[PDB]
Amino acid sequence: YKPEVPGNTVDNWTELRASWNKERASSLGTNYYLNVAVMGFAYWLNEAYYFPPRTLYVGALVFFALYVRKAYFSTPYAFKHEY
Amino acid sequence: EAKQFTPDGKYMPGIFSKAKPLDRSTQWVHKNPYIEAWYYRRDHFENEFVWNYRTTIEALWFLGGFTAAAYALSVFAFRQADRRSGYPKRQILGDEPAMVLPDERQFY
Amino acid sequence: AAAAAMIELDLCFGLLLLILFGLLSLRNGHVSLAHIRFICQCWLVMITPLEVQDFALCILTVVLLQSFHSFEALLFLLLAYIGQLYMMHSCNLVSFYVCLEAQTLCVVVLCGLLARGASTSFSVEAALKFLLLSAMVSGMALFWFSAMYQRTGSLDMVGQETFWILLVMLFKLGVAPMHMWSVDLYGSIPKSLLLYLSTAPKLSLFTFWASSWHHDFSVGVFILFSMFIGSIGAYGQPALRSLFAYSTINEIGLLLLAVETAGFHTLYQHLGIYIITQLLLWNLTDKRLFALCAVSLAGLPPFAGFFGKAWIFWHAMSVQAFSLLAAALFCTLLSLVYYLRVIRLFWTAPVHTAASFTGAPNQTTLTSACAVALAFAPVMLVKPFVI
Amino acid sequence: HGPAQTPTVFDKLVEVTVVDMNGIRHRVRGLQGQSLAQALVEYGFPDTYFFPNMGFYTQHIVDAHVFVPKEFWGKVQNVDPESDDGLAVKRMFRDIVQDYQRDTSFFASYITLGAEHNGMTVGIGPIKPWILHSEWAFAGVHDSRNKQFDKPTVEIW
Amino acid sequence: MFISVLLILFALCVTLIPEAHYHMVRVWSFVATIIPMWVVTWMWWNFDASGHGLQMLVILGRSHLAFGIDGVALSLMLLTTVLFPICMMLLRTVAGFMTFILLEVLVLSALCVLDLLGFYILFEASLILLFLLIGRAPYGSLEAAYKIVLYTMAGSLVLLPTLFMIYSECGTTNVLYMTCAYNHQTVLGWGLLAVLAVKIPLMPVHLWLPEAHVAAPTAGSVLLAGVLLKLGGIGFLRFMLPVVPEFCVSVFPLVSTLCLVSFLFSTLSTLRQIDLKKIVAYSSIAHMSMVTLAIFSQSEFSAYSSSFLMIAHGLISPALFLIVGILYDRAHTKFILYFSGLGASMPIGSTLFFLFTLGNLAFPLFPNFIAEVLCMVSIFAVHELLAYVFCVCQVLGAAYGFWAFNRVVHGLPRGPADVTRTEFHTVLPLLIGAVWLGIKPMA
Amino acid sequence: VFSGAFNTPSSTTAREPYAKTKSSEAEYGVDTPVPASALKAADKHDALAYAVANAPLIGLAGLAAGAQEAYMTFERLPPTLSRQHFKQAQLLLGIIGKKTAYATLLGAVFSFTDATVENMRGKHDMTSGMVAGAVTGFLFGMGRPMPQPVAWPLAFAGAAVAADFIGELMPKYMKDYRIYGPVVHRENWGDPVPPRPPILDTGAAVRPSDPGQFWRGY
Ligand SMILES: CCCCCCCCCCCCCCCCCC(=O)O[C@@H](COC(=O)CCCCCCCCCCCCCCC)COP(=O)(O)OCC[N+](C)(C)C
Repeated sequence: YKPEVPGNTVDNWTELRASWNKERASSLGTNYYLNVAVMGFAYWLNEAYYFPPRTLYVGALVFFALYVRKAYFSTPYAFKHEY
Repeated sequence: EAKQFTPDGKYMPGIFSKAKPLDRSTQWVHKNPYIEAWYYRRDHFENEFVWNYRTTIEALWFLGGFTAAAYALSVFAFRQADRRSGYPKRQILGDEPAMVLPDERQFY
Repeated sequence: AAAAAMIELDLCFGLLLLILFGLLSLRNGHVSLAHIRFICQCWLVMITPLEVQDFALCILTVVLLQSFHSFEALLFLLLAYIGQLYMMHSCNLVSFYVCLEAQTLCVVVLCGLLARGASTSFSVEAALKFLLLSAMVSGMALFWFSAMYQRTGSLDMVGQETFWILLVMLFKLGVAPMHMWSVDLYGSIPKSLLLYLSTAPKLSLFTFWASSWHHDFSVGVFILFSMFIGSIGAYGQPALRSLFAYSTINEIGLLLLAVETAGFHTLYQHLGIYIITQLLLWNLTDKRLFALCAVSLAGLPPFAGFFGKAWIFWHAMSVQAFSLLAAALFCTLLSLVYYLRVIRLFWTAPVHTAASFTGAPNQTTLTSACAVALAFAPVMLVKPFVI
Repeated sequence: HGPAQTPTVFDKLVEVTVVDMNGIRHRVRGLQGQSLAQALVEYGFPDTYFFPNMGFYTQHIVDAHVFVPKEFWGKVQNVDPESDDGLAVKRMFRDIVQDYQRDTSFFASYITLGAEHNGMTVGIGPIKPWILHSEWAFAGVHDSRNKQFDKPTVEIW
Repeated sequence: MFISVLLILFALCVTLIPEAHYHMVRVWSFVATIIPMWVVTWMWWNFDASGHGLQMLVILGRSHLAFGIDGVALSLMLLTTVLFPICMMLLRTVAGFMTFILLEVLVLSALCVLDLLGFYILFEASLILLFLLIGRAPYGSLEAAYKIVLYTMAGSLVLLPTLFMIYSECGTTNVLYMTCAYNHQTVLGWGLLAVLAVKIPLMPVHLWLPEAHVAAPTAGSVLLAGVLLKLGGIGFLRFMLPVVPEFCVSVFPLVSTLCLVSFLFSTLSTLRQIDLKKIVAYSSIAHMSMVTLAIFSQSEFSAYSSSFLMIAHGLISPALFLIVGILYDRAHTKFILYFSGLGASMPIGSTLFFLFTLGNLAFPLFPNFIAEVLCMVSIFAVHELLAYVFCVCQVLGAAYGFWAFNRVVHGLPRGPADVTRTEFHTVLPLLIGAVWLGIKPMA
Repeated sequence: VFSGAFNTPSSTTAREPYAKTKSSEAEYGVDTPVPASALKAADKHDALAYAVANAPLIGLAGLAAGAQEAYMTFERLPPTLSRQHFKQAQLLLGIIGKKTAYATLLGAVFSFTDATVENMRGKHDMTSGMVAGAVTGFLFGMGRPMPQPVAWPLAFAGAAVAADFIGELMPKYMKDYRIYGPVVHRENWGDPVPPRPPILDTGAAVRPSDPGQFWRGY
């Protein structure tokens, strides 16, 4: 016995193709912007190490809850001709 | 009507022989497709869990309910044992500083 | 009197003679240069002082030179070793800057030079990105050194400007979220430079940190970023080069936890075990030993990686760094899954190892078989040894 | 069992017409149960046409970008887009094909040759430059006479 | 110690035998596990029962790894040395022989260690061996292997900083000085509870066992059920109760409710199982819950009764796994719907199945009866209701046991033929041990 | 030591509390001072001032996530959209500002609910953190399908509980922990007394909770 793949093959393969019909950007922009963000604004966290631990833990959970994943990322703005 | 042994012992494999040799797989079961499907489904039944009304209600009243009943019974038994042994109130986890561990040099 | 500086004059004279010998050997059309490599190793031994860390770097670079074959690559590695050695003795930001920049230029040129086949343009691309990202970090170092020099009037490394110099040092170790230059380098550059990049500069920079650095700040958020990003990235990336890049980010997060809680003895023990594992990893031809690297990078108990992780955990628990320790334990639980993926790939598979045809028959079985005996080092690791 | 026909290779033969990227039509013979990427490799196509299947535990499988007509769309095997195999196909579409993608774009290892493929015409699609490691990459230009079939091993490391 | 080095080096010589000599490979690997059984029997001969609690001590300098013998460790070591040659009779490759030889070295050294860091090093060095044993490529299950390895790693990683906390607190991980120093018992108690509540299957960290104990081969199932669960019990008896006793009193309502709900819910789940190996696999959780509550009662002779239940389980449940393994080996299924009338077709196998069914349900003339009576004496002496919960739920164990036996043994005769000489001699030492320990266990 | 009859450490206890152990010849702590912003941020007597002191840090997390999402959206913009600089600026600043405001709102709600339950109950314990987590997570989980309006209060309350246990209760319980010198309540064992606690140059996330644990600095 083997389980059946759910769905239709044409519809599943169109789902697999979606949002990838675009040339991928080079990674130099992401890396340069990350380095600029760290070298310019990471000193804002110097006093944060002394803040109460409930605040630090809730802030860490908030950063995890609002994080957007870089892999498999897509925007509807990539395929529209006006804002 | 196979011959897998010589007259003086000496097992023969019968790889090229016409007659079907009796071996380890001789009594393997003929699989019923629906039985195999049902056992496969029961093997992967965690894909069928859903937070509907009945699941939530039964997980509250039976699982959480009997877990709370067993915790209450355990605390009841602990307190009654400490009272019937001559002890004062004793410190369980989260119960303020009190007596734990009676002294053997003491008469209670 | 210059009589206390004969080792420096010996360094310069040896370079002057080695260039001329390499020129004379190439005028004969010699297609191999093992004599040049032996003279380079002799020069490495002759310029190194009598400290533990200096000789650890020296013996490491002598072993590394057996994977390099051209004259120019050997020259670039020697001039990168000069920066790596003299950074450990740097007591200012002048010498710090020059040693770091010499190392960066040597690495960039070697990444350009040694690529071959269809992967040539990918290696050149990743070298260009690394050079551009390195230039602005070097500018940040110079700018904040100028700020410190104006404020204090001297060359002391004190005050608020040391926070940016610390960020420069964290960039050079590939600490997340400034980690993506190393991730780019791992995907395209050949295995010998990847072996060089994961061992020697980390030793040099951590020895400078142990010897002459104090800051009034913390590195805890970069510990969290490195450990979580490295573990999740290595869990999610199917290419093996990216797996090992992200697992390296996780390991540098553990080394930063050892730095942050003081106690550099656990740092040095874990770094040494990691360097020996790296020497095994990038010189493997039999794929069954890839599983030994997996069980000794997952921290599994009888092998030496367990001991290297476990003194870091012990000293962190000693000074009560509870939250960073809990994050480290969670990421250690995550790391086991992809090291098991490694074991599934290369241990539970049929064995095929191709023979050599043009001589040099399995040329680094000595080093790989010697480094696999990290199952016998744990008897010495349990004692008070590294302190 | 009686006087029925002896099994021949011609009973299991599948013929596919393949148009390469220069427009040259090719006759490709395969066997039932063999994937399409394997038949393309054994025909003698160059190694620049092929790339690793980018899943976990399957990078030793070579794969190619093929254009499949609408009649044979339903004979490509089904992949769940939520599973890990779906994320493998998504990674391949994201990184290898990019803006060469069409509505007929598939991958050749997901086509298992049977009698329903007999007479099907496919075309080889273009791909972007990629790298797996130093010993397996593609610079972007299909200028090489080296066949994929002549490689003794497919190396993940 | 010198003997142990010689036994290890003799065992490791199986790899150097050329594979074309099949008879020699079989005989060498079987003798390599026979010899430690003789040595542990001799250690039982050498033991002075009116002497000190710790005998035959050896300590290896400043490397941790200190060893000693008490009664619980000695009984468990005897059981392991019995169980390993039976595992050798159920394997066919040198890879299997070497995995079980390395497992025997690690189990035997872990059972008698007196150092907490030594216990940590010796026990979970078996993790990768268990992963490869359970997730073997054609007939195993990688999901089960991932589950058992990840649960064990999670518990061990909780323990490791607390181990190092007491080590920095007093200066040693030796249990004789850890029990005599002042330590922060709540933290270390939580770490030790975290490892040993995964090793002993205690709810909620118990889901690895139904997958792993079924996906394993028959030898792996014999080892995992009869031996490796009891390392949690000997962890309780050797390390946690002597070193953190204040915690062990304060956690008693929580450990008590965990044991009660594990017993009841695992017994209720066993009734709906449709796989014979899954039926045998669930039943072990309730027995270990009774073991854990008897250990934690600390009331009359709690170490004695709990060790005796560990031995009775370690004798009876591997035999049930052996009978299920015979059925699977010669019928290629473990499914109840494919088996009926096994009394007419395997009379000897069905008789052995019935006797071990009665033993698993703690009927008299089996060591489980004496074990459960003494465990309930230890539980009763704290309170009568904690004993009543286990007493009134005896119908629920007998329901699944007799339902499984009656479904597979009676009815229309279909299924494989009766046992061979080899299968009978795999079963036979467990039966002799059960008859002795259930009729005249002591003198 | 080990018998089947009983467990002797389960009934061999001290009859009196102990005196404080002398660990070093100098018994004064050395540490760097805390900045005044964090000293003010610890005060809970004014619930509004507590929320005002704590919420900008929790808003920094949303700022970081929003800046990430804004750059990842900017990179995918086609040239016909990217060259319109006012529209591009308002789109990216909208993404960043929405994330920052949502994080600041969740942080202010958590801090105000925490200090309100603190002042209402008259004591400091773990109940205020659990209630504040339940309120904040219910605010996050509103309007979503249904595992989520229960799952998110549980996650935020669990973050509060982990914060209490790891950052507050365990350091308080182990204030008398010593790694050096005499073993605490075992001074008869004879371990020597050093002249001072050990000097460690630790980072700002690892600071001594007691004056006798170690001396921090250089
Ligand atoms: C915590 C006490 C240990 C008890 C554990 C339970 C043992 C299970 C079986 C009960 C048998 C009782 C045997 C009593 C006499 C034997 C010698 C003896 O005294 O026992 C030893 C230890 O006993 C053993 O090791 C018993 C071995 C039992 C294991 C049997 C199972 C293995 C056999 C498997 C089947 C083999 C069949 C092979 C034939 C084909 C020490 O225990 P204590 O008397 O409590 O020690 C005294 C304490 N102190 C020194 C401090 C004064």
